Amino acid sequence: HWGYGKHNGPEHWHKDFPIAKGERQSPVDIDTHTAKYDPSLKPLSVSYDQATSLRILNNGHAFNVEFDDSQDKAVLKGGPLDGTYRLIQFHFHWGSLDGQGSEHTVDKKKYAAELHLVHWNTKYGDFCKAVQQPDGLAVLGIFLKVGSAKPGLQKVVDVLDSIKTKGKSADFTNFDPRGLLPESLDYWTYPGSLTTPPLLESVTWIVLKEPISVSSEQVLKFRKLNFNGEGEPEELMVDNWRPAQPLKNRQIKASFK
Ligand SMILES: Nc1ccc(/N=N/c2ccc(S(N)(=O)=O)cc2)cc1
Ligand SMILES: [Zn+2]
Repeated sequence: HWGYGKHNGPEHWHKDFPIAKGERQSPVDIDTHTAKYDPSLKPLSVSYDQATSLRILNNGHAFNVEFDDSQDKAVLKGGPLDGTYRLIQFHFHWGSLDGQGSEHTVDKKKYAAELHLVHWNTKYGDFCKAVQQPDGLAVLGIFLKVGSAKPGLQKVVDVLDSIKTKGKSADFTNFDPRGLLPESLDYWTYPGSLTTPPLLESVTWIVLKEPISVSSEQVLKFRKLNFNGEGEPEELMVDNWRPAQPLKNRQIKASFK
């Protein structure tokens, strides 16, 4: 029953998920002047050449593009990470207006949307075990600004009509997530959590400094999705983002000088 409305939104989540008020919750504001360059960080390696997309699903909170994670086909390594993290899915969070929609903020700036590429640590064997571990997941976060169109997003945009309502899925094979990345892999990193219930404190966040540009027409099509199921009253899928949470006893590290 959790969601993003007045009556089931982020201010209510703590009543069923008490970890909502925990010590390593996400997202956070990234204060760029306070974040410190870390020389101990190794080079970040995004290896998506053999990625195998399968399906796209409207789950009632966002849409997920799902991948075959039964082998090391699309992996994230290096940076703050020990070992190999396998891509399982990506999704977005976005706003009702271009001035909001991101989960992380940068010096309090909100972007129009945020892309999350979700990976699990292969030392734990599957996602279900990994999500219960403090180093179980790595989420690569990428900001979206409204400007020129992102060509590699268009195949996602054009399938959204077929998954308008909660519980609808469609085939989504042969999609290359490399087309969603910016040029630079400069990043900030900190230990955090899932940004939706169950809000588990199992995520190493890696947030790219360079946003990608998407067109107004592209984000407008995100906003035509529905939170509701088929034949229920229409509630547009907009503002599916959690606001920034207290940083508490954490340091945000930068990969770049
Ligand atoms: N049992 C269970 C149910 C739902 C789960 N959700 N996984 C999610 C995966 C990634 C995100 S996020 N927004 O990338 O932090 C948030 C949730 C995880 C485990
Ligand atoms: Zn997310």
